[PDB]
Amino acid sequence: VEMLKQNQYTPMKVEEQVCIIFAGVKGFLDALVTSEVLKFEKKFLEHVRTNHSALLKRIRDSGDLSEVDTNELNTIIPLFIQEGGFKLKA
Amino acid sequence: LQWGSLAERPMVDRVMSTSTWPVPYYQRLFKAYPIREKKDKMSLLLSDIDIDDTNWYQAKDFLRGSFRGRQIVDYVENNIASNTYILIQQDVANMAKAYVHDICGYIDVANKENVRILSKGDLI
Amino acid sequence: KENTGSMKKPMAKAYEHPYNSEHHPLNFSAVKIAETFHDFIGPEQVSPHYESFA
Amino acid sequence: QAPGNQDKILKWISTLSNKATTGESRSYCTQLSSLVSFYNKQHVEQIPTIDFNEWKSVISTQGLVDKVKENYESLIKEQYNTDAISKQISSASSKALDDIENELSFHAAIWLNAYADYTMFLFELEEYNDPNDYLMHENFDFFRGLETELEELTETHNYIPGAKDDVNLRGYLATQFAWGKKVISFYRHPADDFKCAKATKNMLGR
Amino acid sequence: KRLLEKLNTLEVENILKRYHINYTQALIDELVDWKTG
Amino acid sequence: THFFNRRHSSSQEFIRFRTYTEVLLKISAYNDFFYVLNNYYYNQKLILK
Amino acid sequence: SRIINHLRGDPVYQDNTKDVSLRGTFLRGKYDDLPTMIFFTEACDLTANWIPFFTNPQYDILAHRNVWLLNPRNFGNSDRHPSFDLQEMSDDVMRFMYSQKISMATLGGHGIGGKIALAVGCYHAERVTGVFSIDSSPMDQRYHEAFKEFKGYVNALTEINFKTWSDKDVKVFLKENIKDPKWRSIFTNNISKNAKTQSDSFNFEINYLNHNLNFNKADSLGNWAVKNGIYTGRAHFIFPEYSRWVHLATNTLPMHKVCARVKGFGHDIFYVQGDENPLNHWVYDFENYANVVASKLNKFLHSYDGVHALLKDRTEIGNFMIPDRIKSRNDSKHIYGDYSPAHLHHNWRFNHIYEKHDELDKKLN
Amino acid sequence: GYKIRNKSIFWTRAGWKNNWHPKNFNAPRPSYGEFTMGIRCRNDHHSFLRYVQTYRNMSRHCKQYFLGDKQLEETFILGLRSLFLVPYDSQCLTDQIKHGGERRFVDQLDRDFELISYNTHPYQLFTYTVRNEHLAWKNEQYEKIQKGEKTFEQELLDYLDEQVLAEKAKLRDGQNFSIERMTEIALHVFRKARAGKVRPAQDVRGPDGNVNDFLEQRRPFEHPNPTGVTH
Amino acid sequence: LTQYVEGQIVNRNQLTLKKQEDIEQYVLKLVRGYFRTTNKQGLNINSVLQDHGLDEFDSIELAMQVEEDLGYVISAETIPVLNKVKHFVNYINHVEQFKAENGKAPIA
Ligand SMILES: CCCCCCCCCCCCCCCCCC(=O)OC[C@H](COP(=O)([O-])OCC(O)COP(=O)([O-])OC[C@@H](COC(=O)CCCCCCCCCCCCCCCCC)OC(=O)CCCCCCCCCCCCCCCCC)OC(=O)CCCCCCCCCCCCCCCCC
Ligand SMILES: CCCCCCCCCCCCCCCCCC(=O)OC[C@H](COP(=O)([O-])OCC[N+](C)(C)C)OC(=O)CCCCCCCCCCCCCCCCC
Repeated sequence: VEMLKQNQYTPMKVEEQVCIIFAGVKGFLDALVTSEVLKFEKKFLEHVRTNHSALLKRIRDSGDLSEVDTNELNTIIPLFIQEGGFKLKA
Repeated sequence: LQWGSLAERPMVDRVMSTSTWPVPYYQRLFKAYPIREKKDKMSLLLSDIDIDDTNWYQAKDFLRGSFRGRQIVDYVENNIASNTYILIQQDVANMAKAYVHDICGYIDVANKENVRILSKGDLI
Repeated sequence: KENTGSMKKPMAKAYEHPYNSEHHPLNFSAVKIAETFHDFIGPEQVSPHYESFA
Repeated sequence: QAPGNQDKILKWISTLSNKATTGESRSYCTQLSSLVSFYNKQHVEQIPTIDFNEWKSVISTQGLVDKVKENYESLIKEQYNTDAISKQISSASSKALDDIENELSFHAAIWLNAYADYTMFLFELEEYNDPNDYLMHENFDFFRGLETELEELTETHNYIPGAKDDVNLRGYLATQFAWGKKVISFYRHPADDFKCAKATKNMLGR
Repeated sequence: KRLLEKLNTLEVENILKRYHINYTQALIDELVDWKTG
Repeated sequence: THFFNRRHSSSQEFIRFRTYTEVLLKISAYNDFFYVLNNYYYNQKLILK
Repeated sequence: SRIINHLRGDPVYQDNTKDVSLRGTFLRGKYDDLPTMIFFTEACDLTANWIPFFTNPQYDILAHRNVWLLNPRNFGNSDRHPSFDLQEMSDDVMRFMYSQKISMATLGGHGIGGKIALAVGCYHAERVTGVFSIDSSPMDQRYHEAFKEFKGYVNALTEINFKTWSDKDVKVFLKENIKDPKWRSIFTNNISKNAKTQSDSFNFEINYLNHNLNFNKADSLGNWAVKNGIYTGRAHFIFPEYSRWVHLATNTLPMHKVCARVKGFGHDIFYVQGDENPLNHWVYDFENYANVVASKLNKFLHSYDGVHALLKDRTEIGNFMIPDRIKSRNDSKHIYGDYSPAHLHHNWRFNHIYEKHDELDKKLN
Repeated sequence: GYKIRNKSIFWTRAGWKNNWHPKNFNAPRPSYGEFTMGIRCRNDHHSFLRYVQTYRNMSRHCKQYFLGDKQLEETFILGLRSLFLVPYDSQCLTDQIKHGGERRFVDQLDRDFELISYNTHPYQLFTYTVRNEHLAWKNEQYEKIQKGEKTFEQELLDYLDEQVLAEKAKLRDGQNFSIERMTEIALHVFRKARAGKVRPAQDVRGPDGNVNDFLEQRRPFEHPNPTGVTH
Repeated sequence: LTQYVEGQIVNRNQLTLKKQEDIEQYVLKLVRGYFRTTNKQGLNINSVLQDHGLDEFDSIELAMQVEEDLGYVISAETIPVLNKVKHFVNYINHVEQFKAENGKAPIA
């Protein structure tokens, strides 16, 4: 619920949504506090666009989430949450 | 000098004997020790002793036998803030600091090159 | 650089006690008495035979 | 280049981070990880080719399309000089790195000396077999130093067995069924006598 | 739990058991696929 | 008692501390193999990596 | 691949007990020239189960000797013959050693295998350097409860008819008739399907074996006959503290009764500290039992095996002189005195190491 | 291999593993001033300073016979501290000893010093013997180096450095030349070198590479068995 | 007045400081000379010897060395209070003042 919220005049790209929506169902968002989930979305997407640029290209061109992307994505989402400064106490 | 074959072991381990009938009845009670000499063999008391001061004192003795080792000793005993020479690593704090302070220093190297290449001429 | 290393001259000898020897040890223990004892009774008398003497 | 060139770099950082326990160490590990990802970020945008002839033909200002081409090509020739940077980073690394380069070396030399102690013991132990079939003075020669310790006890008249041993296991084995089960007190000498005596208003010092 | 307890009462499988190594179902699948593949 | 305790009384849940004799033997009674092993480990790992 | 090399063959039923060939796995040693070890597995038990024991870096047994994990007759891939006479089964090993060009070998065994190993030293001692027996003793075990179960299971296995019985009918038969988990697993893996899936059968001869056990007479494997004699060489025995096969109370005396050089408990006979568990017979499964067996095995191979009787250890080779009996040498002008006995190379017969070193010795002079 | 099975092995009437205050009938009891006329006791508060001066003496009186050997003075200090640190690091609760562990240990060290003042303490005679054997081996190395000759220790180091190169030139699949692998290579050389001392290397065969040495041998005519009969 | 040094008899020399700057330098040179001292360059006038790998028994060896270099006779009651570099500097001054006023060495 906190993830689906969106501000006004702020559309999101389809590929970016897949990443955020993915982290939610997998349960990784359960670690950080709810009030920090909305800002985590912005920071996570920005972190991906800079460092993980090839990942976004495959999801865009092929339009499918391959297993290689799942392992990479499944590994960075728990990692990033520990990297950024968030309230890890659920 | 001669070393033989690395693969082969000493001939003692390879040389064997076999028994036959009749057999001597006598059972050896003790090992013969006619001459009391056990030189060049280290004591077996030095078996399960934990780390202590003798480890860093003997380390310096062997390090001082090398050129690179003499530098380590002099630098460690003078330029390391430690309350003891028994160094025990249980965290990588001191190790990460030295890496971020070094790998980061080499940042801006590419942006510096871009300045020269881009300041060379104006596309227009 | 390592091959160019050298070795310092060590001391010639340490102190030699004028009243301790290997045969006449100054201090006492049961270890030296054991050596003198087994020299008296001699080493194990190993028999090469297939049956006992008795 | 793009694929597999960063797999090894991830194992090094993972082990480095797993060893971190204190929060301060975890923080510097995060900083280090960012720098690695920053330097290792891949750039793939399909640099497009420019066909100045096509633009020159359709429409363009006289002298412009040609001026852009000759000037564009000049900068394309300029490229990074990887050779120069490769040498400086290899000769001298840094100050802080030298501090731990020499610290971790002495640290390892301390624990390599202990590894050699344990190794050489198991090496000498191959010549030791059947402790129960050695003579008294031959066993003491394997464990060189016990005779010296045994002499010190005798010369100081510490002839109470196990007095200077913190764990007199031999004394516990001999008293498993003893009346008034007790072991000798630590560092007890057969000559020390701490007996006291007092006189009170009552008899027998009571 | 009740129905499970009530119901309670392969070459790669044997070779690994000889080495007394704990093997997961996933590992068994890859080894079988590795041979066939 | 001295022979048995000095060879069988140590345990892993406690620290065994070095004695005077064990200090002199390690530092001033080491053999050639011990001297070679330490320098062998030092040169390979600390110098030649 | 290289370290593991098991010769492949088909069992052949033999009318003559001398035309019997043994087959098994060979484990190559780390070093070029090492003496060989021949190890016999428990009856009806797989040789493969012992491979991780002999190929463990922690133990490092191959650093000492090359290992032949060999199957006795009527077991595994070796030839088949109804007789189980230890003298006949011992001659089989001597032919194997000849065909494989082995002058003399170290013998080992587990359980009944230990008996077979010790029997070879009793009948062929001049070509056996030592014996290492694990949870066995040279004793009549016909009336031990552990043996009866094994004797009982083998009899139940005679009821199954693979032609008519289906795969499921077999699995149900084993679980109900065989309670011991290990024996059950051992027997299952011994079942094999011949080429062309003609039918399934046991790798071991179930008929010849059951008759040996069911008859329960001197030729039975549980029995140790006085005919086997005495073993003159080095022997080391290792068995669990609480073992159904070897009871510490009285089952140690047969060792002294059969092995002349056995000194006794603590020197050549040891027990592994352990709890009461019927599975302790299989030491290779439990690390605690195995680590002790391996250490004792490496000590036997390194210092005691292939060492002259009157010498304590291998350390005494070349420095301890044995007394000589008078009028024991052909030379009449011989001054009798103490001598160090000759210890020969492990395969001096099938090599020319003596002829080669004799030449090198002349070049010195 | 073998563990003590009796769970009550470390039991005493005073508690578990109590070697500081064994239970005895005449137990310590308090004293009251108002009711105490006179007392005879030897306990005092002088053990601390006696623990300090005893160290200074045992150190200074042992250095008289070290001949200025700095490496020996520093080694002896480490050994002297191990002797004074026993009460501070032992499992025994030295602060709960029957009648004062401080006085007990100080009086014990005084008996060691008395022997040290006469240069008759077995630790002293053991240090002299150990050191002389060490310097004889170091001087042997020096005499061989001044002649440009190679020491037996350097020959091993060079032989081990080249073996590492041979073993890692074939270790391409992996690249972790563990300390375990480096060790077994050195031990294998040591075992062959150890056996070489008693049986030196005559030919290309190497140290202890002759089978004929292990054939039947006899004592020389000039050195027969002096201790027993031969036949 | 002679002592063995690496097997050779050498005449021992005694020092007379009588100046504050010379004392601070001697103690540091003394403490830096001890093989147990850590962070020898991090050692200053306000350095706690405990922070440099030194215990009560090491302060004795240091005091024993002060007697060798200066000729003092330090009592056992004074040694256990020397736990900082500042302490050696002030004790050395107190001894020089005592001998300059009382004309004799302090009670040993
Ligand atoms: C003018 C003419 C006059 C002179 C004529 C010339 C005649 C001279 C006579 C010389 C004869 C030849 C000498 C040969 C050697 C000595 C004799 C001998 O048997 O040695 C082999 C005999 C064992 O033979 P072995 O096969 O070579 O040993 C194999 C195993 O190692 C052994 O141990 P194991 O357990 O592994 O194996 C089995 C073991 C099992 O049996 C035993 O081991 C025996 C157990 C004894 C030890 C138990 C503890 C007691 C000893 C404690 C020590 C106390 C004495 C020292 C303390 C005081 C200090 C002096 O041995 C046996 O098989 C049975 C024992 C032999 C048969 C019984 C013999 C009994 C008498 C022997 C002792 C003498 C007692 C004093 C009598 C003299 C009276 C003044 O050695 C001994 O056991 C001890 C020998 C000591 C004998 C001293 C007396 C010498 C005089 C001999 C005369 C004949 C005896 C007269 C006594 C008659 C009483 C009935
Ligand atoms: C032949 C060679 C010569 C041999 C010489 C003598 C060998 C002596 C062997 C050692 C045993 C000595 C006995 C000491 C008593 C030990 C038992 C004990 O402490 O009591 C605890 C006992 C037993 O406690 P317990 O708990 O340990 O055992 C209980 C026993 N069960 C389990 C059966 C209930 O309890 C007490 O507290 C009783 C206290 C009174 C003890 C009486 C001691 C009298 C002797 C002391 C004076 C001797 C000095 C002589 C000096 C002569 C000078 C010239």
